[PDB]
Amino acid sequence: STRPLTLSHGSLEHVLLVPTASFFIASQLQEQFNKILPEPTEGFAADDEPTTPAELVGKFL
Amino acid sequence: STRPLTLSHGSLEHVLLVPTASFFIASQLQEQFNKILPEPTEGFAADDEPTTPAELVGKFL
Repeated sequence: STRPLTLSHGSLEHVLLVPTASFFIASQLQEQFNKILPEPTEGFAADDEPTTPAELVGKFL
Repeated sequence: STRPLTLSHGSLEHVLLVPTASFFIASQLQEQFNKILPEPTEGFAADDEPTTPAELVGKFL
């Protein structure tokens, strides 16, 4: 019994498979994480932001 | 333990229920399929493209 969570920023995203036992924890991290990083701009050249989906998971971790 | 894949083109899409055991195969088909067909144009009258979600699954098959 899993549940999808989409860690996303601009035009790239990663689908995270979150167990439903602890989703109320992970979904509140999703909102708190998606506000500190600035506004997306084509090329994603801003060093605070990820350029690739691999970097976005890194920024979350 | 299933996983959503969205076969999509323009304004119509079908959600495909892919088992997670073989998703690395199916997700690479999704990228290779979504590049050979041309750019969407309202009415979807182009014969290379689908007009209906039924045709889009047909084009994939």
